[PDB]
Amino acid sequence: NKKLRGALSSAILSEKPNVKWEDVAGLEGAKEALKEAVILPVKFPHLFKGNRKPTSGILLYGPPGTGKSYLAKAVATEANSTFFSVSSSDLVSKWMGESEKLVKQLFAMARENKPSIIFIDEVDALTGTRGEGESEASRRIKTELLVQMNGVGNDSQGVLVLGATNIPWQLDSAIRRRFERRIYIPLPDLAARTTMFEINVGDTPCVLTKEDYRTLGAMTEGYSGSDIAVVVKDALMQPIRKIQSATHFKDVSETRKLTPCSPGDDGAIEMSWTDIEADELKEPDLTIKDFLKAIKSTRPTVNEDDLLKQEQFTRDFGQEGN
Amino acid sequence: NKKLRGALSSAILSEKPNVKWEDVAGLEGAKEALKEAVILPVKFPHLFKGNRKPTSGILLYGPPGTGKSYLAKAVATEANSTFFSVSSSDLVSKWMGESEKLVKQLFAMARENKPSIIFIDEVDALTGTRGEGESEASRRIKTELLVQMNGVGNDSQGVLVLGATNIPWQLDSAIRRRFERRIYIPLPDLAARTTMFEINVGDTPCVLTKEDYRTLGAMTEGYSGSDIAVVVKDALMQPIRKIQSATHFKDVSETRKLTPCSPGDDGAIEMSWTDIEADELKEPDLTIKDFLKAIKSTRPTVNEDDLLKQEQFTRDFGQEGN
Amino acid sequence: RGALSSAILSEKPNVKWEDVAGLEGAKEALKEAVILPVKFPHLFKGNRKPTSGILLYGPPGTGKSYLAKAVATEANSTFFSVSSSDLVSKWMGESEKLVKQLFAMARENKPSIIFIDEVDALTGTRGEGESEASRRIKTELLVQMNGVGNDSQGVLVLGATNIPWQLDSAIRRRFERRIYIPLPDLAARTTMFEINVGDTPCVLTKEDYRTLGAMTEGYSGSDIAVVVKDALMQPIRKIQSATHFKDVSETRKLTPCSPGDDGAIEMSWTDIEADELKEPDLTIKDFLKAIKSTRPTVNEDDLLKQEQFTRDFG
Amino acid sequence: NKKLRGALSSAILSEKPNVKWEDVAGLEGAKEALKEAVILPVKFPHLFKGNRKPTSGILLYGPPGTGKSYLAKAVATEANSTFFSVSSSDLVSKWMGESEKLVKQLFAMARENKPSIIFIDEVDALTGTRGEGESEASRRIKTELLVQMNGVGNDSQGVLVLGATNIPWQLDSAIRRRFERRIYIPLPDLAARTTMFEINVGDTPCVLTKEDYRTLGAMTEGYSGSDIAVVVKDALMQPIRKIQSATHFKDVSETRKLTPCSPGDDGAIEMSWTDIEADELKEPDLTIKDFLKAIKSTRPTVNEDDLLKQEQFTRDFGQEGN
Amino acid sequence: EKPNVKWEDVAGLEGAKEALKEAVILPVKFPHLFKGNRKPTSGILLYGPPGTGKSYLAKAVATEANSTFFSVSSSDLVSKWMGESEKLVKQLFAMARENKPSIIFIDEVDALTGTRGEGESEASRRIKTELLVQMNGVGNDSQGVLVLGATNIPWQLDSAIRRRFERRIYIPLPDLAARTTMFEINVGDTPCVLTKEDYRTLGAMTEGYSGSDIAVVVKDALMQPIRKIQSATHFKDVSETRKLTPCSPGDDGAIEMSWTDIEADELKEPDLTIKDFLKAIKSTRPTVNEDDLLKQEQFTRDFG
Amino acid sequence: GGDEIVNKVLGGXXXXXXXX
Ligand SMILES: Nc1ncnc2c1ncn2[C@@H]1O[C@H](COP(=O)(O)OP(=O)(O)O)[C@@H](O)[C@H]1O
Ligand SMILES: Nc1ncnc2c1ncn2[C@@H]1O[C@H](COP(=O)(O)OP(=O)(O)O)[C@@H](O)[C@H]1O
Ligand SMILES: Nc1ncnc2c1ncn2[C@@H]1O[C@H](COP(=O)(O)OP(=O)(O)O)[C@@H](O)[C@H]1O
Ligand SMILES: Nc1ncnc2c1ncn2[C@@H]1O[C@H](COP(=O)(O)OP(=O)(O)O)[C@@H](O)[C@H]1O
Ligand SMILES: Nc1ncnc2c1ncn2[C@@H]1O[C@H](COP(=O)(O)OP(=O)(O)O)[C@@H](O)[C@H]1O
Ligand code: BEF
Ligand code: BEF
Ligand code: BEF
Ligand SMILES: [Mg+2]
Ligand SMILES: [Mg+2]
Ligand SMILES: [Mg+2]
Ligand SMILES: [Mg+2]
Repeated sequence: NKKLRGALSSAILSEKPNVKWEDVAGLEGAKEALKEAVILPVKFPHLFKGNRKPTSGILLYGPPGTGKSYLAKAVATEANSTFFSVSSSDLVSKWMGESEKLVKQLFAMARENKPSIIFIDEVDALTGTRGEGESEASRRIKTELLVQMNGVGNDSQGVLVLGATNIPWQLDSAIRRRFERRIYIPLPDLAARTTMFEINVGDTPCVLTKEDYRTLGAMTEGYSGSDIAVVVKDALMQPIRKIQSATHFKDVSETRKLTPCSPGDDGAIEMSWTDIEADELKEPDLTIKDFLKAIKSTRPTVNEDDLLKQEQFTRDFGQEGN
Repeated sequence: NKKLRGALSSAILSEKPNVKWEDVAGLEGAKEALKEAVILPVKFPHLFKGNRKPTSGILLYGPPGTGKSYLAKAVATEANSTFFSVSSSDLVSKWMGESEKLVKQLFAMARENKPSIIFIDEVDALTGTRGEGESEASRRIKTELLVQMNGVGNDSQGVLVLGATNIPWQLDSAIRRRFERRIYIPLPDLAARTTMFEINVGDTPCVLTKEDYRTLGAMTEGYSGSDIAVVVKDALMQPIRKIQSATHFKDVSETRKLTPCSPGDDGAIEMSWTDIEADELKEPDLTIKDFLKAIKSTRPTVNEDDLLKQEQFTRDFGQEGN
Repeated sequence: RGALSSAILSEKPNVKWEDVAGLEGAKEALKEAVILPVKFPHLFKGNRKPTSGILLYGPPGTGKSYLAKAVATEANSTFFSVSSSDLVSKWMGESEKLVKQLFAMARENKPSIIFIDEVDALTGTRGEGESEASRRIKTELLVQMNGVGNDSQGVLVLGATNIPWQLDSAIRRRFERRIYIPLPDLAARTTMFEINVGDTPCVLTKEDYRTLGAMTEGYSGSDIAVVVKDALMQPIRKIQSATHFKDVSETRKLTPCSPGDDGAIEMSWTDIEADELKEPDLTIKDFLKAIKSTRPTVNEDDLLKQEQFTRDFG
Repeated sequence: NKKLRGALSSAILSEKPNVKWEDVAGLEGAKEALKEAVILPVKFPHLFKGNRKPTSGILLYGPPGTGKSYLAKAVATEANSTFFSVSSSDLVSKWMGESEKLVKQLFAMARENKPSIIFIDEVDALTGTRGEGESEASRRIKTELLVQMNGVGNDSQGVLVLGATNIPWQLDSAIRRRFERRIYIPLPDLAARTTMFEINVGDTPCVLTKEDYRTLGAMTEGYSGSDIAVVVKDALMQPIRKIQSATHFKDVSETRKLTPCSPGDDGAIEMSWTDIEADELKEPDLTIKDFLKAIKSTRPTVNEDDLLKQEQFTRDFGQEGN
Repeated sequence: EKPNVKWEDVAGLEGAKEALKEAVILPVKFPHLFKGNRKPTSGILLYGPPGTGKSYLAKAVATEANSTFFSVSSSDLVSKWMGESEKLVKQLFAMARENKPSIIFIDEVDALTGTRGEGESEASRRIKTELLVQMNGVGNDSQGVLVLGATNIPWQLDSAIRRRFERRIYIPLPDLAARTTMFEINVGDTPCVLTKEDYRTLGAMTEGYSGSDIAVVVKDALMQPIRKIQSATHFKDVSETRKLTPCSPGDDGAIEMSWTDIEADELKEPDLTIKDFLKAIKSTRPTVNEDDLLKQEQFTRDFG
Repeated sequence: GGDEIVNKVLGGXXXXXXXX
């Protein structure tokens, strides 16, 4: 009992990753559902009494790289609860009949520290429809999860089981019954892409305007959030490449801030950037040409049949999460 | 020898979940079989004398989320006897021989505290037809389960072995021989769905009538009991979204019982609901539109192939549970 | 040591030889093997040696443990009903010491008889199983089943197995007598219904028992027992359907009748005290309803695998 | 704890194999990307402050024998950081639930020694798109990798997951999303062939010139770097074959610098190389004939349809290394 | 593990013999040569039809190199546990680099893997990739350790494995002088009346056979005199203190008896002749197919 | 000896009882 608790004490994250609700762009239905099921019972507990009960499990599914773990980070930031983040390495053990007591002690600690939120990333690994998997450990861990979620002699009140998987049709039917709200996280639209561009650029000194952001959001068709993050990263990395290829420097304006230009200009001090010491550099401003170069350089990730399978699972057993 | 009983004493629940026979919507044959299994041998002991013996095992099976754990809770509430709620985490041990000594001590405690009820949820985890699974755990646990169920020198008289599983065809043939009552719990019909809506709505002030509940039960075609519970939960949470995403409140009829309405009325005061303190709260009552929106949002979970597998199992070795 | 005080039973469950319906060859083989070395001890000496190993197999729920209970009743001998729970320990070496002291106590308590239910729990065919708790226990049972010269007088090992093809070939060859327990035939079905009804009052005749046994096509003993249990429980359900009670004849013995009769006292059933409820009698319709309700618990794959096993090792 | 660290301590290499950036021919874009992503956060950490972050994973794919592991050796040489060289035999274990703990301990050991590089060679052997492979190994190892790369409560800052594969189209979509830069390593051109010849000739005495190397690089079109290395080794072993397969010898000119000759010359002494002692052997000089004989002797290994599949994957989700 | 087969005990295979001879003898005898860019061969593939002296040549290199040897097979590096059939290869290369320089002999490399096409994908990919990383890798620095691979089917290998193997040497069918030399080394020190022209006619007759076939027909021709000694009656006392020799039933003093009453060290064993070898070659049939030679021709044609 | 602890392995299960 105490050894399992000492092994599971490294699962409660005490880092609190600073991702707020305004950092996530789009996904209004998932935002509203997570907002009620996290904020409302711990802020206004007098409403949920009698016939009204909060949501006991939310499943987030979709294509890879859409913001499921980002929404989980936002929940862990704005939850003000003991956020439990487990995976398939904290529950599975080597001994016989010791992987089930781990899940039992995990849910016991979650009930002892209520209100608590359990986030199981990649639930598809633990639950495999119990058809032909490895019998003892697989079927026992599936039945132990099914017992500890609702069961008979448990009465899980106050806890929340968040799921985040990329392939949801490999989930067990009883586990899909336990996840009472299947929220589909789709590829973002134009306003969400423009908001992600404005968030990822942020406080960087740049000459980009609303029309430039609108043209970028219209240009990145079919892209995802990680693709937008890496094209913003490449567009931010490109001024350092211009500083690397910066023959014929030009000191413009305070305390000798050097700036590259065309070869041969006013004050064309032809040197390199190696001998220039720090705390005096001036990087060039960001234009739309660097972002167009990053868009032409970096390709999208997801294809157009996995989206068909996700839409098929949504129209079969899920709801639209905007 | 006493540490085994100290570990097994945590399987006897004492919380008594208040689920009565009127809470269960439908399943009259299963309720009558459970009544003649548990209520009769304690209330009328002068009938089961001689060659007349009570039932010594009942297997509840069906689609996921139909009410097997709910009938187990109702039996634990209205049984007035000792209720054993064990699983795969309370029988499998790390050592050698303890995995069978725990089952032997469990059945010894059940025979010492007669009349007692053993409820094993998800019996398919322990009984895996002993053809390909793990040799030690599978063979020893299954043979000890058979010996403790009937055996030769045990004489299990007065105990009841309840079992609830979603996969009845993956049971061992000897275990299926032991379970002398195969009761199929199906998806609820129209009258069961209407009574389940009447139970789950409760004493919430609504404008719904019996014809409205009948149209709701006719609308939910193929839903399960958990699906009815979550559409009731969504329709009950709908006035919270109505009082959240609306302005221009209006005092109706009482210390300012203000209610959201259309923008522009006799006193459409534009303010926020967060500034409104408690007990001056007049939320809008439930209608059929909120339940129609909950039906349109939430999708059924159970497919139409597992129903064919359960139908094949009924026509092979099963009764009907109405 | 003293932990083997639960392997022997002192209850002696009253199951006589007449209660076991059918199984005449297995019954007479067990009868001679448990009686004739005690009846005529001069008959077994030297060449004409008694049976030292009896194995029973077949479909699940056919009467193997029932025949073991009948042997323990009508044997007048020390019954060692032990399984794999009292043979394996947490330590090393004690799993062999348990079998050693078990056979020592069985030899000290001669004449005795050892019944191992579900012998396949000890024979995992040692593919990649647990070494110290499988292979050493199997070799210890093999060298303690070497009493063809040691235990000529004394112990006798039994065996009941639902799945006998997953058995170790060494102990299969050591078990010299392997009797196949089949599904019961029509005469065994009729006398099993007669035994399971017993002293309960009924209107069922020999033709009714014969057509019941003809209706039960492919049923087993436990299925016949639960059909008899359902037919016994049906008059309690008819009393529970309480409508228009009617007194018959001593000291107000009530009985429910059809709605609308002579003297139909419309009342409840729980308001009346005990020992004055004349219950209805067993017809054939409640038996037919129990037949339509209860399904056969055996399939065809187990039957063809049993046929393959008996045609391979008959 | 101690067992996992004692097993994973052997994955760290401290031998530092001396392969400089000049020892690799061509691959300018891959050289620039690896150069910035390994050099710039170590050399100038003040350039990446806040909004700008370095690359957190680079995939090096292409045909087999193109210099992927050689480029990884160059990074391990001039990285000046901790290098983790893991493979399939160091992560996959025999016990149940041991490989995931090994991956977690590997990333936890790499996070304690920031900055660190993890070179998972042959990622195709550990990623099999989670479609039909082995359930336990596939799902649990890939799930632990996907959680341990970025996750929620990990914060992988200062690590780099270098991956080198030959069949990148058989990788998971989530893993392709994890690897940010998928750099194509194509077949070398004429300039890279001449540069490989100029760095593979070394400092051995030869009469080959710049136009000789240009004609050789024109003749070895359709080959790869391993083929250029083996024809260089074969042309280097051809004078030793001329040493061994010769009977008539000749002593020309300092302290018996003896060489083979034709049968019949000035001092055609017939002896053996076993009779030839040390510090008196002179090898024949190199020419274009030995290199042409080696080129005609060894056949290429790369086919012509997997190049089309690599070009298809490059046009789909790939960069250009050049 | 040390055999006793020198260079002269192998008949034929001149190119493979000289290639292995230089590649395993030139560094260990002349250390003043391999300096700078001169590196020895770090892989040799010996393919061809089965039974053509591949393991015999491997034992010859194991003898004449005077270095440590490792003669594992395909079944030794295949386990049933998950992830245990690669730690064996890692420990193999670790104990090879512990006793450098060393020679590693791996038999049936086509049967070690399954070219990751249709078989077990997890085990096949992990075995193949761990073999490749242990062959070159990054921090594995294999210098002095020679990987000597032999196989019977070379066209079912991987492109990366055939890239890792530097010299793909083909072992062809034996020739006339190779067959006569194999007969001369297989007949041994038995008393024989055979001549060089008899060996030449025998080798002209057995064209298309293999080395194992030549070995078993020599064993048959050596066992046929002691077979005809036992399976005969009506012996004959020829000439010196009861020298008995079998003959036809009915001759000049055909003594009908068995071999039990014949005294020891006086039974005249008949010398083996040409007709025993003719009976052996007329009984024994060739084993190889015809399309495998076309596959070897194609494999040499694009990987010569 | 001491106690005997049951462990679990992987195939492609069993009980490799690694005691203390
Ligand atoms: N919907 C989104 N809103 C805001 N940022 C997003 C969104 N989707 C992706 N991103 C950005 O891209 C990154 C990728 O999202 P992440 O949480 O890693 O997704 P995943 O659940 O696939 O692991 C985020 O950390 C964030 O920086
Ligand atoms: N037949 C039913 N009658 C009443 N409530 C039901 C019924 N089926 C489901 N429910 C409701 O939905 C929940 C899910 O049923 P539950 O007992 O958990 O089923 P299971 O045995 O599949 O786990 C119940 O706890 C109850 O709140
Ligand atoms: N020959 C029989 N005579 C009477 N009842 C029988 C017979 N065979 C089976 N039964 C019934 O079926 C049950 C099966 O026998 P039991 O000893 O409980 O188990 P098993 O046959 O599986 O060892 C008996 O207890 C009895 O109720
Ligand atoms: N561009 C190059 N420059 C120098 N050497 C190269 C180059 N490309 C390939 N090689 C040589 O080819 C061999 C193959 O290298 P490696 O990256 O291990 O191939 P792979 O990883 O595809 O098996 C190396 O030994 C290396 O010396
Ligand atoms: N070319 C050869 N020279 C000498 N002996 C040979 C030759 N070919 C076959 N043999 C003999 O045949 C026997 C069987 O050969 P074997 O080693 O099984 O072939 P492989 O190595 O192809 O498996 C060996 O003992 C060997 O002595
Ligand atoms: F959708 Be992410 F890759 F979890
Ligand atoms: F999900 Be339930 F137990 F059918
Ligand atoms: F055939 Be029984 F279940 F022993
Ligand atoms: Mg995620
Ligand atoms: Mg249930
Ligand atoms: Mg039995
Ligand atoms: Mg490589």
